Amino acid sequence: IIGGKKSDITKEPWAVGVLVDEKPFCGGSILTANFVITAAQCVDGTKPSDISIHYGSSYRTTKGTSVMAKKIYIVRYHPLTMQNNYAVIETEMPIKLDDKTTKKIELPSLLYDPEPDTSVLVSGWGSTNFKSLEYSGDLMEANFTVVDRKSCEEQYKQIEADKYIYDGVFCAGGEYDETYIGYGDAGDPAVQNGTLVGVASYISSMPSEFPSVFLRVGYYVLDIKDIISGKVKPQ
Ligand SMILES: [Zn+2]
Ligand SMILES: [Zn+2]
Ligand SMILES: [Zn+2]
Ligand SMILES: [Zn+2]
Ligand SMILES: [Zn+2]
Ligand SMILES: [Zn+2]
Ligand SMILES: [Zn+2]
Ligand SMILES: [Zn+2]
Repeated sequence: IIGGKKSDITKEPWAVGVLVDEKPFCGGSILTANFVITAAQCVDGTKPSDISIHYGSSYRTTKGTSVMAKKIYIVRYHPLTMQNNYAVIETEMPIKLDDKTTKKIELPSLLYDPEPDTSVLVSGWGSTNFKSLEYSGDLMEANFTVVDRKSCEEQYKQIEADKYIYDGVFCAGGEYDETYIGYGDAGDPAVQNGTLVGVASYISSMPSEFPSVFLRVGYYVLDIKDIISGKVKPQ
């Protein structure tokens, strides 16, 4: 996270690390003791045994508990437009919730759409400046100001990138806050009123000065609940 500050896992006990064998780090969020949600770009086409979930720690890779993935659920991820950029990971063993450092985050109401000028709380271990691709050892947090979807699309259209902006995402941060999703921050939870309203995307082709992009969880709540009910085949 660029332009945030050092946090603590007790401030965002839903946040987890998603370690992917020989691939980029991502963040994630606890939905239930058995399910974690992250970005699709993190785990698309990756075997579950190559994926670890790191929970209950402020640190990126150490001092918590690690649990292997069992199944990966992807629902029509389109890497070209980054449409439907979410994945649900089922753990091999249950996550030990403790209402201190490890807690589930509630899903939002159907089609929830954060209002422009409101703020979402985002937390993760991605890069903390735009020159470095190195991850943060410490959990960082920031409030990202929500940018109107149309206005964000118009901005992205300037560099012909408007294809990344659609109803299934919302935009937050950017020049107004000087606050951005960094490399490694894909999958980071975005929280509003004690519910998970967004899941961070990372668009490698995008420079700074544009708002960051977040999966609109509301748009996909039926899909998330279908996955959790066992009504969706794993990858
Ligand atoms: Zn589709
Ligand atoms: Zn499609
Ligand atoms: Zn449009
Ligand atoms: Zn539109
Ligand atoms: Zn639209
Ligand atoms: Zn600037
Ligand atoms: Zn759907
Ligand atoms: Zn869908």
